Amino acid sequence: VKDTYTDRLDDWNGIIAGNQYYDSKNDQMAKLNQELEGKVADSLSSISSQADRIYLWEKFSNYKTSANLTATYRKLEEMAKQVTNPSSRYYQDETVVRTVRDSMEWMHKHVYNSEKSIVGNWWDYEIGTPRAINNTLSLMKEYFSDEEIKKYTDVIEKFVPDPEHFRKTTDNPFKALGGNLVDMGRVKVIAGLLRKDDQEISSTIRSIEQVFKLVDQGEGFYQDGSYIDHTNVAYTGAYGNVLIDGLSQLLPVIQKTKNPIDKDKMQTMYHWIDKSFAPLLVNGELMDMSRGRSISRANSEGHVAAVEVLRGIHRIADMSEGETKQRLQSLVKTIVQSDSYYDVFKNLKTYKDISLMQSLLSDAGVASVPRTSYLSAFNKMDKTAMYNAEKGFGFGLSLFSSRTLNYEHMNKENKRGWYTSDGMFYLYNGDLSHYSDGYWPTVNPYKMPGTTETDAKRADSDTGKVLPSAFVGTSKLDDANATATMDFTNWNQTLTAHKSWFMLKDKIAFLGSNIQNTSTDTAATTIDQRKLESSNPYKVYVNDKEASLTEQEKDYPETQSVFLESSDSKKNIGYFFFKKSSISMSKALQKGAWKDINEGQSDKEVENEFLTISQAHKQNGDSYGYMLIPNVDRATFNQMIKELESSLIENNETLQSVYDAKQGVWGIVKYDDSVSTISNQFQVLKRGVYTIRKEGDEYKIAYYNPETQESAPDQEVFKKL
Repeated sequence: VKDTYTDRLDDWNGIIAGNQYYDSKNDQMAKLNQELEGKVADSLSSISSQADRIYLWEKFSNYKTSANLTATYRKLEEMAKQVTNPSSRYYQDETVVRTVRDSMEWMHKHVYNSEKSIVGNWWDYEIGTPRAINNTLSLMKEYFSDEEIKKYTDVIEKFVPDPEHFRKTTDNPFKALGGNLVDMGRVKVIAGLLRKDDQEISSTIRSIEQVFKLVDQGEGFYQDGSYIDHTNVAYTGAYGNVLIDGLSQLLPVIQKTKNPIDKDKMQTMYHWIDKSFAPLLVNGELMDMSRGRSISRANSEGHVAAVEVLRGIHRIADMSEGETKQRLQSLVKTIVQSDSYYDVFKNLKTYKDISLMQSLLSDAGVASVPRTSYLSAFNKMDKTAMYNAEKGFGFGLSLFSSRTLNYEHMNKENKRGWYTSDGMFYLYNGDLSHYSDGYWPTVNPYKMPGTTETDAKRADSDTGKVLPSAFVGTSKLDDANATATMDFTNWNQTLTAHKSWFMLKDKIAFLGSNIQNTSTDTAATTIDQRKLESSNPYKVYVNDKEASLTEQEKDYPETQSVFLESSDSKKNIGYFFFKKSSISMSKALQKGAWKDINEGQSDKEVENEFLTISQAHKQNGDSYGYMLIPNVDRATFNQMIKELESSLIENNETLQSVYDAKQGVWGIVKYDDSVSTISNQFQVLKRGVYTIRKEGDEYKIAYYNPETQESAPDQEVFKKL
């Protein structure tokens, strides 16, 4: 019968299938459909149409392998989508309808029911299979009796009776938290409706609400926008993804129920979008430092992953109403339009999503202006993201500490991310493809950009750990100026070094001191390992004289600066050394296959050319000091190098500081509570991080103690002279 429940199921259908939105007029939709058509075809031709069939399909015959149960039901779902798409050749095809109805019965009888026990992977019996069944039944609720629907969904309540636990039928049930909670909604909320059971519906939602909180310790979203999962790993870009992407999928339904979700919880979602996600998106790209082991998945590079997030943000905008709706539509649209490298539509798997995007993209009533500058200090996850709207570039600083793991290596994924958190920095510029197109399987992992390491070999079997020090953090003065530090010690404890970064509106200063080494291995810092474009070659200038780099390596003593020039200034990169340094450089072809960094990935050889710039550290107590200036031409780069003449205030074992005369801003890092005098203007008294701007005779002070994670009174840390 047609009631309020079916109303919710039609919305659900609208979100999963959306045959109502169909339009054979964009390769995207016609493709997806053209694909299912084929799939339903070979599925109907390969099915076992016998009276004593021992299974339904030979490719997924052995039902002791749970993956086979899930796959089987998924073909039925694919049949369910087409049989209800007016444009499909199988639209209302009695053979298909009969096939599903009969396939469901057979399965219910001989393979998946309340009588069986989990054999193989619980995930299949509890999430994978139940989903396919809900969507198949929801989609074809017009070809199924209510009585039948209860019958085929009884097994779901068997393996998944409680909206707070998974594996309640195994000898190790666990509490559903964060991400899996969305699956819980996908499995119970839906069957709740299918069964017209208000309690299951209300219970599940009440439980889904667990995730609508902000936290101050452990897994979850933080007030500064950080997001932690798997105990202490920064994960906004993957597990954070599935939370806003999957949840945006359920919300529309939840709200039109008798159990809407509190408005104070919705406003939190909003806080996540503006505080957690937005800042991690640069030029259609989701910054890798937040994606964890996902960087090693060939099918999930930066721009591709950015789409999971945006399509989620869009779902929220679509269901929001006031300004909120509009300001989010602008966010999605300006960001989508800023990505000239990746076709957003290649990663929109549902007709509704594709539809929503094509409408947004062509609505003029939705302003679409390039985003303004911003600087996020995700101190709760040791990462900083900077974006200068003026010159068009992004900056990612990837750290870790006693509160966070340096890198995740599990399930044979990200086998070589040893140093992607040992001070790694990301520069997002004119080349939107830099961190894609085989970057990960071909980049030299022993030389991650910005890190300080020894040439000791690392094992593919290693796993990450936390840092000994709690002294890692960032002080944000404004949206353009900030300072960060990391009391670094290497993975095997044979090297320490004070690493500091000074983000100053249109450039960042890199400082390292107290470099010590107790191993026999040689130590050096990677100034950069940049992935080059064959189309856009670079011309290199060392001390403003052109140089011809080698595959091998040339040493450049008394180096004052290095300039990587492009025919496009948005891709230009310059390096200024406050003190002439001895660096080495090279340019060579690096080959690697995704399998080397991820077992389940392709062994197909990949290759890219890279420009590597390094500085060796031969004696104890060494240091490095350079300013990275992106997006300006050689003449402007050479002028600015004349301006930052005395920008280096100090770089020693207790104090590191850079001064921007142009802005009247100081970036200071103190490792002790000694009295330090800066520019003969003031003194700073306490161990910590400062970012200071002189406003007339005043001084705006941003102070932060990374160990206690709190600020302090100006009197306590600063003194005018």
